[PDB]
Amino acid sequence: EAYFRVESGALGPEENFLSLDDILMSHEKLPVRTETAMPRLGAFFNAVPQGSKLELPLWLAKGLFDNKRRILSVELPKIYQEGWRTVFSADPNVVDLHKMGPHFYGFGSQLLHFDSPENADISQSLLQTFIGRFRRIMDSSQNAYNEDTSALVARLDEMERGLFQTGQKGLNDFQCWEKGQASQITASNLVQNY
Amino acid sequence: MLPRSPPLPRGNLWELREAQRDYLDFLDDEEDQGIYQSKVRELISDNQYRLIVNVNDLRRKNEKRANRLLNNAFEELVAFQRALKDFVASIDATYAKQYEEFYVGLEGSFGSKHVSPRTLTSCFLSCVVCVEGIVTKCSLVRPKVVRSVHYCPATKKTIERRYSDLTTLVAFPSSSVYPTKDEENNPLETEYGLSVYKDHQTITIQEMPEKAPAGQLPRSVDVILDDDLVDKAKPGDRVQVVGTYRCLPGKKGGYTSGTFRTVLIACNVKQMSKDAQPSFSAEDIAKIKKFSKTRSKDIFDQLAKSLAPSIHGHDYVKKAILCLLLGGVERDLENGSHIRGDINILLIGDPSVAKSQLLRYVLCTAPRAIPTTGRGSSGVGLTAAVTTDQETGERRLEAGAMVLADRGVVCIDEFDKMSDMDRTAIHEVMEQGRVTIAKAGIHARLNARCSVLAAANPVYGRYDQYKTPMENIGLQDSLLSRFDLLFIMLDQMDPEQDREISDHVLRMHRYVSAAFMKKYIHVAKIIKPVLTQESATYIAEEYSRLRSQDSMSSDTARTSPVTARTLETLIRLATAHAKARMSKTVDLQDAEEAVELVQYAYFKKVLE
Amino acid sequence: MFCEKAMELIRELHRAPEGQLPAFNEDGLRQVLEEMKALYEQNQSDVNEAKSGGRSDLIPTIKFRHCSLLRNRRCTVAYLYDRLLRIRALRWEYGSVLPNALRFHMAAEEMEWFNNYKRSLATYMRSLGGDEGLDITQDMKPPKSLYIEVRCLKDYGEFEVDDGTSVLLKKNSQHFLPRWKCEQLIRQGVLEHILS
Amino acid sequence: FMPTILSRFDMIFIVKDEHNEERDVMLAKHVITLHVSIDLAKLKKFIAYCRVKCGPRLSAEAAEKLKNRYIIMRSGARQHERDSDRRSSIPITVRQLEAIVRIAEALSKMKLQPFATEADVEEALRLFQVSTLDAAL
DNA sequence: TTTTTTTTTTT
Ligand SMILES: Nc1ncnc2c1ncn2[C@@H]1O[C@H](COP(=O)(O)OP(=O)(O)O)[C@@H](O)[C@H]1O
Repeated sequence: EAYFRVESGALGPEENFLSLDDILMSHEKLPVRTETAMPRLGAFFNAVPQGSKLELPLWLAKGLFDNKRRILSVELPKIYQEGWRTVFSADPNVVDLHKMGPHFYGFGSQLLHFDSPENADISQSLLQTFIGRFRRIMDSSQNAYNEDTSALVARLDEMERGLFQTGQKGLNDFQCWEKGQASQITASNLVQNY
Repeated sequence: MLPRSPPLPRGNLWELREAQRDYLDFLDDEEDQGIYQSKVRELISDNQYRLIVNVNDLRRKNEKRANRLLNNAFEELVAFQRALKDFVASIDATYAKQYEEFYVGLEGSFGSKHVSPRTLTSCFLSCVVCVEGIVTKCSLVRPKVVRSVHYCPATKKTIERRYSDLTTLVAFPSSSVYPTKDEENNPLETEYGLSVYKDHQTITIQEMPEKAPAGQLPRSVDVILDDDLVDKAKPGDRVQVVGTYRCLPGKKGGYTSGTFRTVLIACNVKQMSKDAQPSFSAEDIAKIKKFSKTRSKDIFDQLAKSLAPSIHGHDYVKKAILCLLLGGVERDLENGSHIRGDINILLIGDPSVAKSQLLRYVLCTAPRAIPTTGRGSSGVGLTAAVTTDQETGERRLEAGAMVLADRGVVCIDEFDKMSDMDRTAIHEVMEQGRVTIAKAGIHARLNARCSVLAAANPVYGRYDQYKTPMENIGLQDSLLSRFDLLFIMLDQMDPEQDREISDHVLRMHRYVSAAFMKKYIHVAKIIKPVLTQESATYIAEEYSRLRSQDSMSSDTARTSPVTARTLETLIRLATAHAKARMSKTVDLQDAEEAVELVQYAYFKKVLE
Repeated sequence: MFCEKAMELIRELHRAPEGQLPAFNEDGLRQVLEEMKALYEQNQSDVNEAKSGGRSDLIPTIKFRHCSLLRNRRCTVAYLYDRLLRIRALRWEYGSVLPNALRFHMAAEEMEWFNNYKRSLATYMRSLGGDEGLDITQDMKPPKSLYIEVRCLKDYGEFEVDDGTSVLLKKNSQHFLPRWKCEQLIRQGVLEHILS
Repeated sequence: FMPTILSRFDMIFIVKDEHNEERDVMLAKHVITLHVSIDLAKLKKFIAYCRVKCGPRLSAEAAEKLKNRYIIMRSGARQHERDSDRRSSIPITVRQLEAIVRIAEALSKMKLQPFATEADVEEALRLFQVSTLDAAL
């Protein structure tokens, strides 16, 4: 109630520095093709050729990128390719955005700092998927009371679980006021140890 | 894993007037990129009834119609197939009359419709669905009338009649009375040549085994194929039918039970598994014609080195197994004779020399390979056995192992734990190439042109290196002639070899291209080289030197007898060595590549 | 790639999203400072070596190492900063003094941060009003009535009433006290508000 | 029992029966343990997560450990079988070597340790020196 | 969709 973690800026211009969600977000891998040799460090993948397909975290490919593609170029995973961008248009209420994740909107908004050609078509997928999956999170979260919700929440990602936990915290708080139950003073964080 | 599209989305790169006038506008397709005007013409040049559509396009073009088509499939598919005949008459009206009616399949990505026969509830009635699963039966293809043409011999007129049943998209039950006197005065007579019939089948999809909750008997569903979709599915497949869902009522005696039977009126079929590798790229064929030209000296050896890297030693055996994977050339003379074009390999040796490994690799490399053991295989269960049916009760001939694997490979491990009465059932199917059965009420001859790869443990448990090669093998000299290559994988206890063997296996436990031999041999198989008189006089000499005992050696025993049957195994190994080079003419460098193999595989040495 | 050790500091705090202070990790922290030093020197070598022979083709091998320390900096300040949030809560929820099931999980320098924060807070609080300001720590829920009925749950030496009129607190013995005093103890676990 | 169906395994334990009267005190104990009538209920749910999260392989040093153990295991079987050859025996085979490797994997999976080392190879080899000498006798 | 009798293939 007073532990206010630093929130995630993974949807705006640039992720926050201290947010433990973005730190684990950017760690996810991404495919690149190198433009030069990689001397003195070919141990991991001593030198590495130019024109080689490698898998690197996102944070690494932040500074190793330039406009001229001096060191390496990037190509998007298939989840954001043209293939799946039609699937997410058929009916977005069917996809398991936890397997295709578990950071869909967080990752996809950082792949816009690579000035690829099809950006005007990724920032339209996300917008049209989130709008598609809305009337199923506005209604399965404000209307699921004293139920086992661990199956209404099995196909969501970190940007959506944060909302499914705000619908419930406002349902279970009006239903606790209606029953004269939110008058008793209780232990706040000690019942967490118990 | 959820199949939310017939095209696997991961790696695809490597009144009723509005509907009819919107479908036509969609089928124009000219002004944006001409995607369908490139397909209507394409099918007219192939004489097809139906064309496959992508609903993914209908969405981008018009969302309202794309939604109204996945929820009222009948009234929309009777308007699609009308405004398709309309658009084919707008190209070639002469063609637009050859066929009674056109059809239109579907494919793409339906939102929640991708269901299994287990999830197909009764909220999908009259809605395009896309069912996946295994076919587990078929029906007998039968005609079904859709129009008659009658004739009056008295009045010289000609009346017609249009038919319709509950398996249409319009569903009016017409009676098949076949009018014989429309007006009581004149008599009629049907004309079958001018009427119109169509085909009709009925298959049964069943839920996939590894998707069932395993507690029950997995659910099923009934499909009604039609109009040249008919034979597109055999029992044991993995199909993705895309068809409307329908309930068909009935009444026995003016009193109907509410219970109905629901079927799926298919309008497309897709085999999910890709079961061939002919789709080589032009870049691939370019690579192939490069590699086949680079060096003609060392391409066979270079091919065989890369065969099974997971195994150390046994270069000769890999060479011969490659020769197997290629094959010879089956000559059939003019009078009707026939000479086989396959190679049958036998491997004997002490335990743990990677024999089973070579077998399990040859299984996966070649297409159409069948495995078999030496005790889980009877002499009749290998070739063909007589049985009956449960529905009809009349006998038939169930095909054994070595008849399913036609034009393929059969891998028999522990070929020695097979009783004497069971080997004998092979002597006809290993050389003559076809099985003959004369049982009680069955007289048949099945084609079984295949090739045998067999592995046998020697007698005495281990190969006593002192007795002789003939006493270590139990096979009689009649079966030993069929197998044209006998490899004694002798195991030796010198300390050196074990060192590198351990190095190799341990490196393997710390983890030419692999997926290129597939295409390369699938291509070089078809070539049919022809002998030349420069080598044909060299083989006709190496054989007559093999057949003479004196020229062999002393202190050297014979593993198998040299007959006039090893002569045309020389010829087979040769024209299978000039198939890697894609050469098309065998030369003296071939008829010498295939003689040392023999010189090594035939004669063994005895110690004391 | 790199940074497989720092990412074992974070992937542990991310498993406790309730706000419960886990045991400090001096081990992994030392283990990542060591890698920082190692890469630092092994890169500075070739840095000054690219001015002593002209190996400018090593410029990539600088960034791949220059940035790959910034990471190990982020993932060691965030962890060190996150744990400074889950601590300040223990001043708004438990109280001014903590039981040693907590003061045993904080690293020995976080106690100094605490005793600084607590003291600055108690300084600010007394500054609001004329007479010893207003203790804003209490009063977390709107007041409903003027007296409350509590019921003890553990032993507690001798609770005080302002007028010097103490009250013993045996187990399972309920009083009727002004809620102006019982708030401190209800919110910890000693008493209990029964007559809701 | 053929030397081949026997060799289809990798570990032979000739179980022994003790009839000692202190062993018989253990038996008298076990009597009433039935006359009256780390937990499995969590051991199973531990294995269910251990099997599915570890990807162990061998490290470079275990390789040269096993090579020199196995070569010297082979190197004497010759002079063993060339003279006595008592119509039956059991020598080492590469299948048994692969068994050793897949045993070391299962040992180093107890610890979620993604890389095995000399920490357990020698004790596994001694366990096997028991298990092969059993079938030798 | 059951017994009983008789012939032939199969484990
Ligand atoms: N020369 C070799 N190269 C690679 N692996 C080998 C070799 N010899 C034995 N092995 C390994 O030892 C085991 C031998 O089993 P296998 O040879 O298939 O038994 P059998 O010879 O009775 O069929 C296999 O797992 C194989 O990987």
